[PDB]
Amino acid sequence: VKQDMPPVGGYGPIDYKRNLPRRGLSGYSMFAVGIGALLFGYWSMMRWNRERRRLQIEDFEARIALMPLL
Amino acid sequence: KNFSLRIDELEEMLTNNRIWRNRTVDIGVVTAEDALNYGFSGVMLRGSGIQWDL
Repeated sequence: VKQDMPPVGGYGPIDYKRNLPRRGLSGYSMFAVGIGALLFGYWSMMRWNRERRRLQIEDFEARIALMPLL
Repeated sequence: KNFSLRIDELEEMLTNNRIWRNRTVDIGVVTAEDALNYGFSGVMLRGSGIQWDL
């Protein structure tokens, strides 16, 4: 006879339990990365703001030199 | 064989989500006496700690 039957060795194991990976860095790592990015941005903004102040002083002194003719 | 991965995907997408959690922390709380006296059956009873399954 022929009928719907599982095979001679049966069917294989089937996973039925939860599997969460558990991934990412430790919280100290992202805190250190954020703090380092903050410090780098602070340093770059400091340098560029000082340069901008120097350029503004230069432009203002050019204006002061140009004033009497106007 | 391939459905348990979908179950794990759904359980990652909803169970650990904070927005999904904060909608259901202490909403619709029921007690065992009011579970049995109101004719509840199934998951509701198993929601309240009552150990019963047909």
